[PDB]
Amino acid sequence: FPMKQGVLTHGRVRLLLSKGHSCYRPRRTGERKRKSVRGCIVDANLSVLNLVIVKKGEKDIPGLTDTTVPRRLGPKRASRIRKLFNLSKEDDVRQYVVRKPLNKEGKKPRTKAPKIQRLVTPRVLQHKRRRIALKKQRTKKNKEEAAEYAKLLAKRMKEAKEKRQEQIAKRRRLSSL
Amino acid sequence: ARGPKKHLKRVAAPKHWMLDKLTGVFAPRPSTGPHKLRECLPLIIFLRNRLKYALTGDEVKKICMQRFIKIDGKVRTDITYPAGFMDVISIDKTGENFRLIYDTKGRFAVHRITPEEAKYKLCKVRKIFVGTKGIPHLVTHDARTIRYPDPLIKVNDTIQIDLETGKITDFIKFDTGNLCMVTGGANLGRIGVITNRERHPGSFDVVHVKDANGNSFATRLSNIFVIGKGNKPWISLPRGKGIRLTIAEERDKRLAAKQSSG
Amino acid sequence: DIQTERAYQKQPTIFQNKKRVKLPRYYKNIGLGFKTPKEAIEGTYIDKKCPFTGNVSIRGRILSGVVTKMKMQRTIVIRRDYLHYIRKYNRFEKRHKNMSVHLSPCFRDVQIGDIVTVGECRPLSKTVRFNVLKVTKAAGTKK
Amino acid sequence: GISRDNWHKRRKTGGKRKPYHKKRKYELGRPAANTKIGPRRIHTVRVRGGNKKYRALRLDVGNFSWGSECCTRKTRIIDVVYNASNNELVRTKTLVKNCIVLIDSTPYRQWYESHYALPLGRKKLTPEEEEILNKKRSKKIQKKYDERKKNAKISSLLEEQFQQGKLLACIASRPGQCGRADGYVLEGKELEFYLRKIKARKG
RNA sequence: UACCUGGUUGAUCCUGCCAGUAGCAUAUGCUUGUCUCAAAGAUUAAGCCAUGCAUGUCUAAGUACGCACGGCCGGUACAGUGAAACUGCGAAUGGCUCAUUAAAUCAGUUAUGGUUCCUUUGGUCGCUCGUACUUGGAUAACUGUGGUAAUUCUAGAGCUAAUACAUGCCGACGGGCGCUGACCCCCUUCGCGGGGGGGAUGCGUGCAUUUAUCAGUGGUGACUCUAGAUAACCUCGGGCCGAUCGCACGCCCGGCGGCGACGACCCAUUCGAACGUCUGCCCUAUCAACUUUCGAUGGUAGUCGCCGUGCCUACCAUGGUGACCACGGGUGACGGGGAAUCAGGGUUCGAUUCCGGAGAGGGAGCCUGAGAAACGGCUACCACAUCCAAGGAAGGCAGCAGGCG
RNA sequence: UAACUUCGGGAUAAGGAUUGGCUCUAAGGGCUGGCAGCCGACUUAGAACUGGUGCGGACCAGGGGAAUCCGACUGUUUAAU
Ligand SMILES: [Mg+2]
Ligand SMILES: [Mg+2]
Ligand SMILES: [Mg+2]
Ligand SMILES: [Mg+2]
Ligand SMILES: [Mg+2]
Ligand SMILES: [Mg+2]
Ligand SMILES: [Mg+2]
Ligand SMILES: [Mg+2]
Ligand SMILES: [Mg+2]
Ligand SMILES: [Mg+2]
Ligand SMILES: [Mg+2]
Ligand SMILES: [Mg+2]
Ligand SMILES: [Mg+2]
Ligand SMILES: [Mg+2]
Ligand SMILES: [Mg+2]
Ligand SMILES: [Mg+2]
Ligand SMILES: [Mg+2]
Ligand SMILES: [Mg+2]
Ligand SMILES: [Mg+2]
Ligand SMILES: [Mg+2]
Ligand SMILES: [Mg+2]
Repeated sequence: FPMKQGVLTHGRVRLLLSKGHSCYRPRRTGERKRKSVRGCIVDANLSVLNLVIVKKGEKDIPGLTDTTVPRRLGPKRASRIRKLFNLSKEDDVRQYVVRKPLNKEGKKPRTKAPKIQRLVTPRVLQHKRRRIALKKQRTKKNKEEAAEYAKLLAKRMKEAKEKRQEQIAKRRRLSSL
Repeated sequence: ARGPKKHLKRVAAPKHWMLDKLTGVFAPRPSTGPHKLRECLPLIIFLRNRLKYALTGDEVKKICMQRFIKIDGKVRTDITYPAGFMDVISIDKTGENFRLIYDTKGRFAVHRITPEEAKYKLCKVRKIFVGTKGIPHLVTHDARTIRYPDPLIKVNDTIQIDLETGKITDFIKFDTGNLCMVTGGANLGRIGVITNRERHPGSFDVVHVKDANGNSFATRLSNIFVIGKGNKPWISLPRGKGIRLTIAEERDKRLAAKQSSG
Repeated sequence: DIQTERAYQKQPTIFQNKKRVKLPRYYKNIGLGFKTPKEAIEGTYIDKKCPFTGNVSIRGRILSGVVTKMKMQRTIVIRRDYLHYIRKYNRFEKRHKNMSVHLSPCFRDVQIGDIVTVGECRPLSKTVRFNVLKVTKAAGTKK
Repeated sequence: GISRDNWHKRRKTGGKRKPYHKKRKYELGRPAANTKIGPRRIHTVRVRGGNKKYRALRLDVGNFSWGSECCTRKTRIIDVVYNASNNELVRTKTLVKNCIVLIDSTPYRQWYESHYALPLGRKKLTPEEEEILNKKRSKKIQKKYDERKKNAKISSLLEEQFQQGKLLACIASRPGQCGRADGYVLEGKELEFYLRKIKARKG
């Protein structure tokens, strides 16, 4: 049973864990499940202590500091590549992308590079132009229909005007006769 | 139950689809759309059972997913898309156009029309409604919303819409004398000129209407769909012209046509 | 007189605090050819559940009955009488249902045994779904 | 949990009703908000349909409308003085719809000064106030403020509340569900109704 | 097909029942060549279950630096298939059963002018006057170190993405429109005064939300409806105004371009759902009075709820139902469309494929979600029961088969 | 709140819960000129908080139930067994 931060007791306890908690991987959405966990303080009744070195000493240790393992993957977002190499806003990042070397038996040596994301490209500008272009069409359409209706409304309001005048005038005529 | 249904048994399907009993247990449930479930006609039914362009459910899926089917001027890839009254089915590759019109019985009849008649359709308005800034609105029977209509259009009128632009071209005012088609009830599919308008405050108004043979029949106002001034329809009418012939003379013309055909 | 409760009693629509150097009152006609009683217009009472002065709208069924008890406050009970046909014997069978109805205080002279017309409304309480729309005095009972 | 349902109580005749289905989700209730007066704290509740409701738990400010002049300003709530439902809800200072509260006069006093140019309340006149009441004013607008003097007289009952420094208001919003403490300023017959209720309550 | 016959007496005519008679289910006995349809662990046990299966899902179009395959043309990131994982959606439908349930369910009829509604279709989507040539840091998948007797258990370390999670502007944008208003000008007046204009500065200035006031585009049988005006408000557990994706590939003098995909607030629509209206149900009086400060029936003000409402709270009134059968009890009671028998009337059946309800061993409580009080989801307690290193872990066939009883 | 019953009883049947302190709220009246003023006296109900669950804190203060025998009962009796 794993140790987890914050329990702050001595033995094992049962907790109702959920999404975002440690030592629980939910299957369905919103699922919760009680699990046994071990306390935050360390004692003699356990198997493994996970220890991480946060400061090095004066002499090299054989199993840890002698060998060196690099990061397996390089940066992929466009902005992070700039941050790694301290680039400007104008020079391209397609030149500086780190490229993986591929070498295995029976196949021709090649090199592989990740697709870069959040990169300014002639494609995205065309999409941006299209979004603004529909804003032109949408505002143009509203003005035309408003004006077209406005004069038509006057004509329909016009005919109602004389229709009221023609009935009162003949009612003037009816009262006159 | 615990949520919305998603299946439809064949024996519980609307009768005018003319589905049989032994082919399967389930019937194609119409997808949500502009027409009600009980008054629509799914695209699956129209192509496999009526036109017989297909034989099975997969064959029609290939037909409509090649973008051959264009309903009301738009391409639809839903095999169960609900097509209803007055919808224009246009299969451009074969050069053929349809308009869903009830025949003299309770059924949707296949009705081939000319390409010039297929550019428009008629539709009954259901609501008159003022928008956010005094902008007038109306709602048609197939759930179209169109702004700035003619101020002379009222709640029971019908309008002619151009399917390319979706804008009103002309309208017919609901009043006595105008031709009518009954879209529902026991009299649906019949055609006649509106005779009287009897109104019940709170209840449903009834409309009296007589066909070209002098037979008089009534129905609720919600089943009245005006299709022309005087007695001139604005669409092409199907065979029978909406005149319901009783059982007595239906066989009389059935066999007399048979002994005329041999 | 009117303010006999803990909270101030007023019609929600009328703003009674206009600056000046008789209270106007809200009322409406409920439709269906029913005449709004005069004392609902020149009266001074208020009522949430009065059809002619409150925010209740008449819909649904329009029924009728005869008043049986008037002991609750601004609500009475009427009795509906009808016959029920039984097929085996080809005879009828008298049945009755009595129902709670909200009587607005505009219908001020109401006694036991007259005929009232009730219209369905929004459910006003646990057992009240109807308001009185008009009252007809019984046979005689004029003096 | 909490249920708002009709099948758990007696019929009209008085007979016991036996349920046919267990408690449903849509027939639910939630604990009362019981909005107190204090620094602002609202929690949101996800409700049926995916919408939101705002539980105002502690709430100190709210805008009230002076109906006689149509002046709606944001004001701070002082105290709860009367509640028609429960005397227990005024011993505790909880804000519910239609409870009589105290609000400070300052936002409305400023408006009246700059809109009529008269002193209201005000049993020394500080430099900022004396100048707005005596600013170099051209004639063209002098008559404007002079014809505005005709209706500058407010109710007597409101006047002593202005010199006291706080008004009587009535909450119209439902703070436990909307998250606001909106309302209007009492005046007229409604003001004297609630004044004698507060007075006679003290005894 | 509107039907009868034997039996009380020494014999007769009756009453009257017994027995015969013909169907229709359930079981059982004996018998059984052909062919077409076809019910089938409902009845007693809504008793208990070994084993296996019954819900997953990728398009050109969210995220491929798994050589896992793979083309050469390189070096201007990504050819192209593509497992895995993040993301989105579905899992609330279907299937099974009939224990509960007697104005309850349900049926016909109506209302929501008293409400929610994923998705589909149609509208809206520069209306707002205030780093954008694209912002931030985590985390899977992966590499590597591990624990436990054991699970679809997971810990510490190293990387790296978004239509995941956050932050956030430019443009339309040049001004209008309301308040203020320094000031100025003009007309009349001896003059104050009266009248008419222009006007810097400053504040507000979209839709959605909450409150208050004023007036009365379009509609209804009827609004406290829709739209309009004014004054403000607008939750840090903030509301919308696009930092997303793919095919083509052109036109101007770097700027413009078409067709889609996805996503979004609001309004209609569709599928509904939920509360209501009216009338309708078997037997029982050896069930005649029942309900009420432990809501019973109403009033007022509120709380809660998606909304109406004793739904609940506070203060009040004493109400409400019954011989026209209330209340109580029983049911070998899920309701209905229907089934058998039938002259005309009726009688009996409806667990059973269609509609509606309920339930997942018995109760109760919730998470996520538009939609669940979900059980092929979670948390308890009761009963039963599985593995165990004895420390712990795991369970729900009234789904398909199959097994015991 | 049962058996039983001479229908009066049995009965405080039997069996349960509460009880402090403090701070409040509501109701319950006179005299003078559906209102106003001035006076009061004790009680009952409800609520919040609070104490090491403690409260009829000392004193005062019924154990109960199911049956049998006898005498109906109240009363009296061998002052000193
Ligand atoms: Mg189901
Ligand atoms: Mg009969
Ligand atoms: Mg004999
Ligand atoms: Mg014999
Ligand atoms: Mg027999
Ligand atoms: Mg053969
Ligand atoms: Mg054979
Ligand atoms: Mg059974
Ligand atoms: Mg069984
Ligand atoms: Mg039972
Ligand atoms: Mg049963
Ligand atoms: Mg059944
Ligand atoms: Mg269920
Ligand atoms: Mg079982
Ligand atoms: Mg459950
Ligand atoms: Mg199962
Ligand atoms: Mg299930
Ligand atoms: Mg005793
Ligand atoms: Mg004896
Ligand atoms: Mg004695
Ligand atoms: Mg003695």
